[PDB]
Amino acid sequence: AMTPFFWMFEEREKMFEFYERVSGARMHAAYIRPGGVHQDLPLGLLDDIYEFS
Amino acid sequence: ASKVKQDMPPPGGYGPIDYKRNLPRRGLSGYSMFAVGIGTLLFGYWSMMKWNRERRRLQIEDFEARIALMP
Repeated sequence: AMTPFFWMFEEREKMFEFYERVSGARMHAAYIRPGGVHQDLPLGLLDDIYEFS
Repeated sequence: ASKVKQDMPPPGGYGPIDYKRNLPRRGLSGYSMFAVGIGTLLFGYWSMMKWNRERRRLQIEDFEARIALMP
């Protein structure tokens, strides 16, 4: 098919932007730790997640 | 002095988020599609009938001209 690959990898890039904003890394974030999470969400992250979803 | 300030949802929450599958049905019955196909076929048949009869008459005219010229 090969067309939906691009169509949905655009959305995958947006979710990678979410990953990078929350941890500074696009894929291997290492955000979830055995005590919780490393850092709190930036002040404008929830609004952008709502806009994407 | 300053109060707690961190990433929180706005008061009243967020707006609704659509998630249900939405594949609309555009709309034309199978009977209608078959009827349209048959109608265009019949119209083409009639047009070609008229044109082919005219072509037969034109060919007869050309043959008559040739026959007149032959001797």
